[PDB]
Amino acid sequence: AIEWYGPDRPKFLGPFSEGDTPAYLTGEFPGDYGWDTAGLSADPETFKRYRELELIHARWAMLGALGCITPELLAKNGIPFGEAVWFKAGAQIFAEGGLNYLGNENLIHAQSIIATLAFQVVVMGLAEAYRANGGPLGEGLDPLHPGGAFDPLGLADDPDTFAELKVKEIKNGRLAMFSMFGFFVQAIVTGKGPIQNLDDHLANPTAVNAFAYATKFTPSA
Amino acid sequence: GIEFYGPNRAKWLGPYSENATPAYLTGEFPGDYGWDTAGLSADPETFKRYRELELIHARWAMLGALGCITPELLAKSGTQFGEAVWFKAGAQIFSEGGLDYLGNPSLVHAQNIVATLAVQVILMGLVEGYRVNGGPAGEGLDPLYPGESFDPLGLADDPDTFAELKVKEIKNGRLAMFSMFGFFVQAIVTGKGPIQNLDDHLSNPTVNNAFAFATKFTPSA
Amino acid sequence: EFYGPNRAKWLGPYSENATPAYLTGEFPGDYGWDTAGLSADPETFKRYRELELIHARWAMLGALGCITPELLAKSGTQFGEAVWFKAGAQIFSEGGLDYLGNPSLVHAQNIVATLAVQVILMGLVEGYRVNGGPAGEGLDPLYPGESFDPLGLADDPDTFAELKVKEIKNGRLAMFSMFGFFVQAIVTGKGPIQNLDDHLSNPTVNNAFAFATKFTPSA
Amino acid sequence: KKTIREKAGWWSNGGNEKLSAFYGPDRGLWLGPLSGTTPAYLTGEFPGDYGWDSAGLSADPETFKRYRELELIHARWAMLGALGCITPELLAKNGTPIVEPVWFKAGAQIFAEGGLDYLGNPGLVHAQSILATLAVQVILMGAIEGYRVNGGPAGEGLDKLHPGGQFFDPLGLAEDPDAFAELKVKEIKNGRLAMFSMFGFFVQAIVTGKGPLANLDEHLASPFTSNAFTYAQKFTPQ
Ligand code: CHL
Ligand code: CHL
Ligand code: CHL
Ligand code: CHL
Ligand code: CLA
Ligand SMILES: CC1=C[C@H](O)CC(C)(C)[C@H]1/C=C/C(C)=C/C=C/C(C)=C/C=C/C=C(C)/C=C/C=C(C)/C=C/C1=C(C)C[C@H](O)CC1(C)C
Ligand SMILES: CC1=C[C@H](O)CC(C)(C)[C@H]1/C=C/C(C)=C/C=C/C(C)=C/C=C/C=C(C)/C=C/C=C(C)/C=C/C1=C(C)C[C@H](O)CC1(C)C
Repeated sequence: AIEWYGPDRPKFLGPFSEGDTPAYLTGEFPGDYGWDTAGLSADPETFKRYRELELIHARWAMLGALGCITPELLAKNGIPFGEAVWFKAGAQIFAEGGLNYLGNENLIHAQSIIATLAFQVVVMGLAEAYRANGGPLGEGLDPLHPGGAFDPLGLADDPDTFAELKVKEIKNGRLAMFSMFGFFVQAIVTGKGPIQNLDDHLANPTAVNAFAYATKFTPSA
Repeated sequence: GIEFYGPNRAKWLGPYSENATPAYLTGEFPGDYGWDTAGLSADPETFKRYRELELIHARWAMLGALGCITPELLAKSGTQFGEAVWFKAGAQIFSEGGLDYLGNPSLVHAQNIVATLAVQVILMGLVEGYRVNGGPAGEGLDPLYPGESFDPLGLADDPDTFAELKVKEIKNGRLAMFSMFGFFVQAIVTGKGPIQNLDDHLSNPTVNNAFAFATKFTPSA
Repeated sequence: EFYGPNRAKWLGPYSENATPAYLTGEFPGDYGWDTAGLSADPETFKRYRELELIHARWAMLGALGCITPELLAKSGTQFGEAVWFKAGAQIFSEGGLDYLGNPSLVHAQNIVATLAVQVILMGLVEGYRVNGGPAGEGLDPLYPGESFDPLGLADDPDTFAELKVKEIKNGRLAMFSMFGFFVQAIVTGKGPIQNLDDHLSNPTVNNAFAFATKFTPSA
Repeated sequence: KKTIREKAGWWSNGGNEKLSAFYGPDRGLWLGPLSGTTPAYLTGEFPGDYGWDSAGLSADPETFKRYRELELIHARWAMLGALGCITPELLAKNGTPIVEPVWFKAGAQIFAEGGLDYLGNPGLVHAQSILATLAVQVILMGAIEGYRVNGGPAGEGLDKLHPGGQFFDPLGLAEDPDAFAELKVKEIKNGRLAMFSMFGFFVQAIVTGKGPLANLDEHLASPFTSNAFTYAQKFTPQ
């Protein structure tokens, strides 16, 4: 069981996964568990673009799953900055003094969403287009894992643990995408923060769960 | 008569469909009307996975349409249920007195939705891992039409009419899938049961059609 | 010692002819005690070895599961009912079966559902003992390995056989202790560490001979 | 391949796989699919072979045939017991005036005033003395149980467990070979069920002290309060 590659590997149905795992999923990629029940990635070009899209979704979801928990995690310590939930965090731009980073007034404290939006558009278009094509840190390399200045700490060498950390990255990333979809729907249905949902679940699990909010979206008409 | 296999068969545009059918839909599979105008199943393994998805969707939608029609018909005939309408039949577990199956308190009397969901997760994971791999009701079998434990009445024998029964299964399954989508959208925009909407459309069909609810989800508010 | 014809035996220095010829020192704890000849046939010997080791491990698990609520009653958590021959009555109480005296940890109410879940898990894990399963497949039915040894202490075969004889000796001592718990629960009526507290209070009166009279018929 | 009426088993002429599930290696076992290593001496040629010799007491074949004898004799005795334990209670709930219809107190009926009324009637048996009853029992049973092992007036050289001559198969159900081999495993399965139920009768009489049909009615009235666990506190050591 100590492998994430080869023909025999950990799979998404466990011991129920011999009749699954078709011929074009061979375990040659980080995170192959034989889950292609829909059959979306038969073509290896389609499979390559889906793997790239999945891994950049993994990176942005690992960024997001921590950036949504840290405002409520510093509201746990008692640092007050406007609002601690993530899905009502943008409106602090439109506050009486603007969105503050850590609440202390000598910090970022920007007020106009349109100017920082334009700055985000230009530098993120430049950075992501350098990610797709190439720029001043590597022109033609892997579209998945460039390295170079992306590994200043030297974890890209010794390629077996590079593959092992690739599987670790895609596993934590898939857990982060699952967590971020759960964050989205806990924001939609409950309307409170996810750490607040954790406090309400730890305070009373048996009556306050998702089935408590099961009758919310019932169409009355 | 009209056939459903071969080079000429029943097609999706009817008589205006001899140029319309794609090349890969040669008609060896049940329910091949040649409707792949978006080209989702041009690869044959994507087509195989989509056939499995369509047939399992078809069987679950047939069960779901029968279960959406059944307690409403029994309520309009004789039987006082807990909540016979299907999109409010879930919250009967929160009716403070149990979930009576046929309305009688001598029946299953369920009060805990977490245990009900948990035994459903256990039994459904077992049965679907049996469906994709094998188990006590057949090990090496067809993943979509196993037989010899799901045909105790022997209707898959004489395979020339087993092909006709495959086409009948996929056609009632596609009609039930369409009807389940109609059940969903009718539940969203009418708030009453499908049989209550049927009684409404049978009372006054000129204004109990869909266009009376056309201004309901208006973009102004 | 502990294996071969020159091993530790059940009579010791007086154990050169009473040991049977078919109890040759290859199996753990073969002290040569078959004074009724019940394991003369090799299939009887193998089945009785299986019964002995399974009874051994069930007895040591039962010994710790019986005495550890008594040691925690010494430690300070009260329990639903610390006494092991009155421990089944926690689920008959009003508050239910709290595990460590915590009402929000187990809080079991239905003894019939406890028995149902217990038999549904235990029949499966006892039938998996016979012919493999998710843990193993076709190993030694007495010493499986490879899924129940996450640390894997069965590497060196000499130390493996040493741990085997240590296990079966602790197991014979454990079935001895559980038989003692059984027959000193029924004659005293107090818990076993509580009987230890009686025997340490005064060692010459709090013996088994204080209660050696109570089972006379007397019409 | 096979049509619907053959799957239901309409035709009892073409049934040759009936003994395949109770004899031979492809038979049902004790833990079902969770019993892989069948004991190699329990090859399934005898009725009731579910591959169960976990304590290993029947490895030797002579001990195995003596245990088969003991099993069938205990099976038939427990079958007669479990029929003869409930039927006084069934006929008392009918309305026939049996004065102590529970089986664990029926032996004390012979110490009453009017002796042992059989069906509650003095026109019946009306046995007074326990001594002459046990004397004619030990004489009759000595004759019968001594005829059992080495033959007698109802068969001499017949089988020690299944004689089946003109006295022990008078109706002639076991004339066919396959029917006899099927009713053998039917007999031993009903006998193991009745042995288990007679052990249940013993333990139920010990820890409850009421009738088995009274126990059935007290479980039918309250299943969840009046189970075996409400009497689990009856042997607590004080
Ligand atoms: C791309 C990631 C991203 C996400 C997920 C959000 C999320 C949100 N922003 Mg937002 N923003 C994001 C980027 C940015 N925002 C802003 C500036 C603001 C402002 C000023 C405000 C918001 C507000 C909001 C919230 C609207 C409340 C609502 O309608 O709840 C319903 C929605 C949910 C509960 C989440 C459901 C998830 C969604 C349906 C699926 C996610 C997939 C997306 C469709 C794809 C993302 C878009 C792509 C193309 C980039 C919403 C949760 C408002 C707010 O917080 O006040 C209430 C607000 O005032 N944002 C900037 C400029 C710096 C961004 C640039 O990166
Ligand atoms: C997967 C199929 C499935 C469907 C279609 C439904 C349907 C529903 N359940 Mg239900 N359930 C389903 C599974 C289960 N439910 C329950 C137990 C409950 C309870 C306790 C309750 C519900 C309630 C509801 C209703 C939510 C009210 C609403 O938002 O209406 C608006 C939406 C619709 C009318 C249509 C929604 C369908 C969706 C948009 C499209 C279909 C996509 C699939 C659902 C996703 C696929 C699922 C996958 C993971 C298998 C909704 C009609 C609530 C209710 O009825 O109370 C009034 C409620 O209290 N369900 C269990 C555990 C036994 C399930 C396990 O399988
Ligand atoms: C050299 C002297 C020596 C002798 C004579 C024995 C003999 C014995 N060893 Mg031992 N050993 C000896 C040295 C050694 N042994 C061992 C290794 C072992 C092991 C591993 C084991 C033994 C065991 C035994 C016992 C087995 C016989 C038995 O069960 O008792 C039968 C006789 C009695 C039970 C009589 C009891 C005395 C008293 C009369 C009881 C009171 C009766 C009640 C009042 C009546 C009950 C009343 C009613 C209500 C029922 C017995 C005490 C076994 C054991 O512990 O079994 C219990 C065992 O497992 N020996 C070693 C290491 C090499 C030794 C070193 O020299
Ligand atoms: C695959 C699942 C499966 C399981 C789990 C079992 C289980 C069993 N079958 Mg089997 N079977 C199974 C499949 C099949 N069986 C059979 C046909 C048969 C037959 C004919 C027989 C069995 C018997 C048995 C038992 C043999 C072992 C035993 O005696 O345990 C004994 C130990 C326990 C049951 C555990 C102890 C009970 C309790 C949980 C613990 C104690 C509780 C108390 C509270 C303790 C307190 C007491 C104190 C006072 C001391 C065992 C219970 C035999 C039997 O019925 O024996 C009783 C038997 O004659 N099976 C068929 C048809 C081919 C099967 C098909 O799949
Ligand atoms: C949008 C994100 C995304 C994308 C593009 C992919 C893409 C891929 N995954 Mg990954 N995966 C994801 C999210 C994603 N996955 C998440 C969140 C999990 C954890 C649950 C996994 C777990 C996972 C495993 C275990 C494996 C893959 C594999 C694969 C490959 C083949 C499967 C396929 O065709 O998927 C195509 C997927 C998409 C086109 C995304 C469609 C998104 C739709 C809208 C989701 C709809 C479902 C539902 C509405 C939302 C979730 C419901 C519920 C689960 C909460 C492919 C590269 C397999 C592989 O080959 O390894 C590399 C494999 O073994 N993935
Ligand atoms: C062909 C083609 C071609 C081209 O190329 C492209 C395109 C266009 C894309 C395509 C198309 C497609 C389509 C049409 C789709 C659709 C689908 C559906 C509708 C499904 C359903 C599906 C559906 C389904 C399954 C359903 C199911 C159901 C169920 C189970 C139910 C259940 C229930 C009931 C009983 C009642 C209760 O009280 C509750 C509940 C729980 C609710
Ligand atoms: C198989 C195996 C295997 C493994 O390996 C091992 C082991 C475990 C060891 C084994 C097991 C075994 C067992 C289970 C046994 C059991 C038995 C029984 C229970 C019997 C009964 C048994 C039972 C019996 C006989 C019973 C009988 C009965 C009789 C006579 C009669 C009675 C009566 C009646 C009518 C009533 C009246 O009023 C009186 C009287 C007189 C009282």
